[PDB]
Amino acid sequence: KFPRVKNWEVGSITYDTLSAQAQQDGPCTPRRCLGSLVFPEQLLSQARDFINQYYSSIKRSGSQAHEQRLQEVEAEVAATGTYQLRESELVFGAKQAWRNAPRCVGRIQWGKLQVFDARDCRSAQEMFTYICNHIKYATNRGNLRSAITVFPQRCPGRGDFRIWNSQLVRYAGYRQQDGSVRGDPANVEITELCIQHGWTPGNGRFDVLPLLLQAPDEPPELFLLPPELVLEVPLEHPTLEWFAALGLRWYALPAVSNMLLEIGGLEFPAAPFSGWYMSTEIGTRNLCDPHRYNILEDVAVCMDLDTRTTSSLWKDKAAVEINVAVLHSYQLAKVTIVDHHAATASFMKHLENEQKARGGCPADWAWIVPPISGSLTPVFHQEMVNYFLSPAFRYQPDPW
Amino acid sequence: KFPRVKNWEVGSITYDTLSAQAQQDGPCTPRRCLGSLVFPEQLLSQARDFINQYYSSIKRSGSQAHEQRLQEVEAEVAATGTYQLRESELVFGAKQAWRNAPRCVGRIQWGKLQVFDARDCRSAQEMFTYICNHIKYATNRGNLRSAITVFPQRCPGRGDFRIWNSQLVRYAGYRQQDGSVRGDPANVEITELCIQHGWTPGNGRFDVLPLLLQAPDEPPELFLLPPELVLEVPLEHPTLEWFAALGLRWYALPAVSNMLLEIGGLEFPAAPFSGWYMSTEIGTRNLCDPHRYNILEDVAVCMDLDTRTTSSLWKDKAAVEINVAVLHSYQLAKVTIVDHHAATASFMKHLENEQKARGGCPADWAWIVPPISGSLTPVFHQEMVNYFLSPAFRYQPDPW
Ligand code: HEM
Ligand code: HEM
Ligand SMILES: O=[N+]([O-])c1ccc2[nH]ncc2c1
Ligand SMILES: O=[N+]([O-])c1ccc2[nH]ncc2c1
Ligand SMILES: [Zn+2]
Repeated sequence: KFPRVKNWEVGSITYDTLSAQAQQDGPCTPRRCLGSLVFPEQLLSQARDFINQYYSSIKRSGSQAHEQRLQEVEAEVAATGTYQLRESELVFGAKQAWRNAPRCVGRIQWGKLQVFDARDCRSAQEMFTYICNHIKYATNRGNLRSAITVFPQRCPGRGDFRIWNSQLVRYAGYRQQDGSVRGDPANVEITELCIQHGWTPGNGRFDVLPLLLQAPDEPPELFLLPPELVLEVPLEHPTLEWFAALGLRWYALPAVSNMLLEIGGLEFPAAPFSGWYMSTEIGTRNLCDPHRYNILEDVAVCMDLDTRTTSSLWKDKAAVEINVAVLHSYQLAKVTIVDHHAATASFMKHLENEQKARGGCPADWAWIVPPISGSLTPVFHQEMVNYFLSPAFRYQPDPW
Repeated sequence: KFPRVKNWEVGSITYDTLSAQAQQDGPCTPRRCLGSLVFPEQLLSQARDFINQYYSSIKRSGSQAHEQRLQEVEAEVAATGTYQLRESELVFGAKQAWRNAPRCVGRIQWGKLQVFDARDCRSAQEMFTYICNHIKYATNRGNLRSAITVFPQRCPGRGDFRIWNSQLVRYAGYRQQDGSVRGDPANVEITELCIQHGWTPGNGRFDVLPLLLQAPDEPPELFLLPPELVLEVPLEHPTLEWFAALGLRWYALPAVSNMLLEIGGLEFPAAPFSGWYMSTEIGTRNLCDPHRYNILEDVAVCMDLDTRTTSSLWKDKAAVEINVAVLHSYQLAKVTIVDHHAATASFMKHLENEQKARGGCPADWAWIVPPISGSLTPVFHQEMVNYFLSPAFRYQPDPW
């Protein structure tokens, strides 16, 4: 009854006993697999399970304190339809959410997460202050530290706190008259929203977007991150001298801000989190995706490669050097970064740790395997089981 | 409801309506996805469906001929417990089996498959002759032609025709006394079986294995493939002059021979098929997999790369040149080969053709996306739906 999981490189076998405890249902059915696709009593049920997880984590399950807590949660929901998490439970829940994220390859670090409690936040201005403090702590002058800031939970009588931006730091995307885009094409919508809301735009390829912050039942407010808080890295190549002349750069801090944090049935629509970059996301996805900066052809031409035929593998060669540049540049500027080989190796260790700890680990193979050199990394040869566990980070509709 | 399928590079959307016709069930459930895992009345229902597919294909569904055929099959099953396919149906069925294979990126050529009827095969010796003929026809001195040879179907009260080898052409794998393996580690088991049956083993890294052919209720017979029949390609690099000295080589013809062909409830345990190679399978998987030839480090050392740290991307760089070597060598030897960029590009066209033809296309994302430079290809950005349609090629247990 338990899924057999095999590693085809070494031949080792394991059984996922944790999958049987999946709290929610995925998109797949026996008739067809949809794994490649990107996207009252129910509250109490999830609440009780979470409390059980918490007390089990501190080795006090079945204790008087455990039973008391279960009764309090039940009492609060009966009277208000919701409940208040204790500080220690929020911290525990935030870590479990990261731990449970199937698409995250950096989970070996799940236990080291700084949790900022912003549940007392009352306005967009205070939300901005909290965000700036998160960025400063997380950036730590280049020695990045994982962190999450949790804003007030969704509740019955009012709207939600929301960060409109997809990440705390993103580059603007300006649609040009000729039909092209200057900057990040992925950010055209949010850029136009900022402009619509009062922001006079810049005209560069790497303009840091302002934050569009939303307090309950109020229109979003624009806030500009002090440049001194946004650490960036100029891109250069160790041997290709002309690379530095391209004027490319990227930001140090990858901070997702559009996901919803779910803990024991409670929902936190605004809870930005951050870690550090795995080089392929910048070097391969952000810079080489055809619908992103799309610099592959230009770099190849500068490398004097034959772009006439696909068989010369000019695309592969250019992509590799761009990734080399990203890694070399971050190391030079002393900003935390991890290559795909080192990251996937650490994930294999994580799988081992979790097998012993909980008898399995929800993992999304398509997202775990890096965008380049897939089969050269250990995770490629590792079968995985994908399932939804709670606490969890979930996608949610854009506020507009 | 029909699954909504999106391409994230372009933004186009389609609905897979074909998946509702999935005759068999997969390993996934709403509880968990297992997409990354490698592995009388019922006969009539499958037979009728297939016959219906056949008459629909020639635009004569509902005809007297269609009805007479359905009745003919029913009568044959009532009298013998099984039935026989007409030659035209066999051809159609084999082509559909390829068309329906979710893990095959080369399906745009499905309609051009050349099907050879070997159902009159009486012995292992006749089987060998059929196999040699297939090899000569398919290899065609380098100008490869897709083809399949179908041997007698499985029937009650009689053993099965089986080809013990996984492919018609495989390199021996010799386990050395010191624990290492000389040759292809993937072929250790079959090599030892060939030795046990009377084969005099060689001692090279690229020794073409003999065929272990099984006739109904007979022990497997050993057969040596005439060397002039096995076209091979010596590997060299266009700029790295020392690459040729490594003495690497690979065969021209990729001919899978251990899969079972299922058509309308009938099973053909022996039905070897072949096409032509996509470069990454040789350059990345066969030569660079840790559990295969594992030549990555040796090549990186010869390239004078810093193998001390992972961040220099020495593995990625070596892997790219190995793939360049494969492509260059096959093109030089004038043997059909397709790079991963051209292959994935053609698959996107195949998906387009299929959407219009059948309203969908069963595809396994994890297998369609190449082992290197995934995101650099269009298929990476394409959501897919995986399901089992029949006719089909299925895995089957080893005869031993
Ligand atoms: C510490 C370093 C970390 C590394 C190297 C890492 C790396 C990654 C990578 C490679 C992905 C896929 C990114 C993409 O394709 O967009 C990812 C996804 C994800 N990560 Fe991690 N991560 C780290 C920290 C964190 C932290 C601190 C959290 C949460 C507290 C987290 C939560 C997630 C989630 C929820 C996803 C899925 C995002 C989605 O579905 O779009 N990660 N991470
Ligand atoms: C014409 C050129 C062809 C190309 C470039 C091609 C390419 C591929 C590739 C890259 C794979 C997956 C990787 C692997 O082999 O392990 C594959 C799998 C497969 N191909 Fe194709 N193929 C071709 C022709 C054919 C033909 C003629 C048939 C059958 C009539 C076929 C049947 C299959 C099947 C059933 C699989 C799944 C194999 C498995 O599960 O291990 N292919 N092919
Ligand atoms: O999702 N994330 O927060 C996240 C964290 C770290 C990362 N490195 N590279 C991509 C990436 C994404
Ligand atoms: O399935 N096949 O016969 C087949 C055909 C062509 C191929 N290229 N690379 C792998 C591969 C497999
Ligand atoms: Zn699935």
